[PDB]
Amino acid sequence: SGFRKMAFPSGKVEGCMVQVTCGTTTLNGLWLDDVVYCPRHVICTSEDMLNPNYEDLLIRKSNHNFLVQAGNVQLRVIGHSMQNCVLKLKVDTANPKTPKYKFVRIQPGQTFSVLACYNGSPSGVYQCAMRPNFTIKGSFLNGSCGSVGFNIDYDCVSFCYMHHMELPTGVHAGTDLEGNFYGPFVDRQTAQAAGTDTTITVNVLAWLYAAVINGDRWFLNRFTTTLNDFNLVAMKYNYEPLTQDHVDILGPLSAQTGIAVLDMCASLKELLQNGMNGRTILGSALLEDEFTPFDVVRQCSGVTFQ
Amino acid sequence: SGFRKMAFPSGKVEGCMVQVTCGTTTLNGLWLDDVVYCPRHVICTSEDMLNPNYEDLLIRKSNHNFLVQAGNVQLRVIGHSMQNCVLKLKVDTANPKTPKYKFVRIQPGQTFSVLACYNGSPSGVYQCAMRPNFTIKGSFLNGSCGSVGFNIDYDCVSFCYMHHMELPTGVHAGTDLEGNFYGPFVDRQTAQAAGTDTTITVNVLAWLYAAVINGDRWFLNRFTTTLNDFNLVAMKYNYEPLTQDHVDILGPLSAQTGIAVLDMCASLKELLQNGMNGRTILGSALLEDEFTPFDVVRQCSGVTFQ
Ligand SMILES: *[C@@](O)(c1nc2cc(F)ccc2s1)[C@H](C[C@@H]1CCNC1=O)NC(=O)[C@@H]1[C@@H]2[C@H](CN1C(=O)[C@@H](NC(=O)C(F)(F)F)C(C)(C)C)C2(C)C
Ligand SMILES: *[C@@](O)(c1nc2cc(F)ccc2s1)[C@H](C[C@@H]1CCNC1=O)NC(=O)[C@@H]1[C@@H]2[C@H](CN1C(=O)[C@@H](NC(=O)C(F)(F)F)C(C)(C)C)C2(C)C
Repeated sequence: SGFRKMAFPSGKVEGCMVQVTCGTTTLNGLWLDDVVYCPRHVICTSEDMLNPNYEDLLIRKSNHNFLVQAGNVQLRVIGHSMQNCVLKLKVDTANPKTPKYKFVRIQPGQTFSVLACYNGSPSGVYQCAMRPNFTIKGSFLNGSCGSVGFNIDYDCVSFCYMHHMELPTGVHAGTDLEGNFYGPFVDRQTAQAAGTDTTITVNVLAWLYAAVINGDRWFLNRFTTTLNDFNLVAMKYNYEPLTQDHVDILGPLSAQTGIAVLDMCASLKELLQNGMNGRTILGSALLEDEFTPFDVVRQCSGVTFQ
Repeated sequence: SGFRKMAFPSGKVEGCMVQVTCGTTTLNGLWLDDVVYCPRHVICTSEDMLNPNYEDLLIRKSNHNFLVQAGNVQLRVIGHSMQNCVLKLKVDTANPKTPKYKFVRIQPGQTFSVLACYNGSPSGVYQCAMRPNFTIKGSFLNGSCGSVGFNIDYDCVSFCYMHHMELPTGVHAGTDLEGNFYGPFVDRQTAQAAGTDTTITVNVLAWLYAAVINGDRWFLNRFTTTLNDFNLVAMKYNYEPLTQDHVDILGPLSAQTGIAVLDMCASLKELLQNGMNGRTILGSALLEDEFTPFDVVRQCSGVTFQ
C-alpha cells in the first residue's frame, strides 16, 4: 500500500535529450532517429519575443547556425524545417539510444511524466496532468524549454508534450511533438490567460478508490445519488461532469472494492459540500485529481515496463 | 517557478536492476560490477517468516539455487555471502551498465529517490524522506523488496536504501546497502512498531522559503522569535528541535529571500498555533516536510546531472 505521485522511469528519454543553441539562446531538444525536435523560438533572442515573425527570423537562419550537442559530441545539422511551433533539425547521426516511440496528442485529464532538463541535461522527473484548460502545473525554470512529457507503454515511449512557457498564473503551457499547442496559447511574450480550471472528477473518484483500497475509508457515507444529481453539485464546484464512460472506466476499481460509482459519488458530494473537517485522505487535506483510473490501477497492481 | 516533488532521473539505476529467485520466492536485486545485492529473505518462503534462522536456512543453499536474470539473460552465481540483512551473490559477469556509485547511510530528514521495481523491472520513480523514526512513506506492493533508494551527485549514484517491509501503520522499512536496518526493525514477520514520528522542522522552513520564492507569501507575519522560544512550540507539536546548524544550512534561502530564519520561524509558529485557515501554500493544505534545503535550492536553481 501507500500512495505516491509516481513518475515513469526516465532512462529511455534521458538518452534522447540534447542541447540546441542558436546564437546566445540555448534550450533542450529531443533526438530521435536522425531528427532533433525543439521549440522554434530557439531562433529568437531573450529581449525581443513580444511578437516574433518566425518565418522572417527563420529565413536569416542556415543549417550551420544551429549548434546541437549530445554531451561533448557536436552533431552536424543537414536540414531544418519549421512545423507549427517546433523546429525539426535533420542531423547526420541517428541516435543509437532511440527507444521505440510514438507521438500522441493527449486529452485533458490524462497524466504523464516530465523529465525536466537544463542545457540538454536531466535535472528531475515528476508526474503531471493535462488540466481541463490545457495547462499543466509543472516545475520549470529558465532553460527548461524543450523538456518533454511522456508515457511508457511496456517498451514504447509515447511523447505527448514539449515545454514552451509559463503563464501569468504560474502554470505552464506547451505543445505536442508536432508543434501544436495544447490550449489557445501562442509562443510570444504577451499577456495570455488560461480560462477557469475545473477539477477532473473521474480522477478524484479513482483517488477515492485508491484510498479505500489502502484502508482509508472514513469518508464513505451511507447514501447514493444519481448521475444527474451528482452532476448538479459537480457543476457548482467547477468539477467536470461525470458521464457513463467515466463510470465504465472506473469499473475495475468499482469491482475491486465492491463500491458502486454512484455510492462513491455520494461520498464525494458530501466532501464537496462539508469539506474534510481537518481530516486527511491518503495523507492529503485536499481532493487529488491528478491520478487517472489507469494510474490508480497500476500503483495498486504493480505494472512494469523495462 | 511551480513546485513539485521531483525525483532524480532513474536511467543510471534502471540499468542495475535484476530479478533474483530462490525456489518460489522472487525479488529484485541490484547488479553492480560482478556482485548482486538483495534482501537475504529471498531464501525464505512466503508462509514461514515468523522467525527465520537465516544462518540455518542459508546453509541448505548453494550457488546454483540462486536464479539471477537480467532481462532474458541468466547470470551464473559463483559465490554467496550474507552481510547483515542482505545477500551478496558474486556473478561471473560485471554489469556493463554499472554507473559510478557509492554506498551511503543517510541521516533522518534527508530525501532520496525510489525506483519501485517488480520482478526486476522498473515500475515507477518517486521522492521520499527518511523520517526521524527511520521509516519511509513509500508506495510498495508485494514483489517490491530489493527496490532501491538513491541520490545522484553529478554522475555519481549514491545508494542509500533497499526495501524490505511494510509496518502495521502502512509505512515502510529497509536497510542500507550493507544490510543494516534504518531504525530498530528486523526482517521477520512479527508485530513491530515505529515510535512517534516528528516533523522535520528544517525541511518545513525550506518549503516556506520555496513558497516565498514562488510569490506565495500570505503567511509571512510581522513577528520574530528566539530559537529557544520557537523550540518550546516546536516540541509541543512533535517538531524536531531547530539548531544553529539548521539555521546556517538555510543560509542560502535566507540570503536569497531576505527573510531571517527566526522571522520565518515566527510565521511557522503561527501556522502551527492557528492552522492554515483553509488556505494553501504551494497548493498544499498541510505543512510539507519532505523537501530539504538542498532540494529547494536545486528546484529553484536548476541543478543537472547527466
Ligand atoms: C524557456 O525555457 C525558454 N526560454 C527561452 C529563452 C530565449 F532566449 C528564447 C527562447 C526561449 S524558450 C522558457 C520557460 C519559462 C521561463 C520561466 N518559466 C518557464 O517555464 N519559456 C519562455 O521564456 C517563454 C518564451 C517567451 C516568453 N516565455 C514565457 O514563458 C513568458 N510567459 C509569457 O509571456 C506568457 F504569455 F505570459 F505566458 C515569461 C514571462 C518569460 C514567463 C516565449 C513564449 C516564446
Ligand atoms: C517484499 O517484497 C518481500 N516479499 C517477500 C516474499 C517472500 F516470499 C519472501 C521474502 C519476501 S521480501 C515485501 C514488501 C511488502 C509487501 C507488502 N508491502 C511491502 O512493502 N516484504 C515483506 O513481505 C516482509 C518480509 C516478511 C514479512 N514482511 C512484511 O513486509 C510484513 N510486515 C511485517 O511483518 C511487519 F513487522 F509488520 F512489518 C507484511 C505483514 C507482509 C506487510 C519479512 C519482514 C522478511
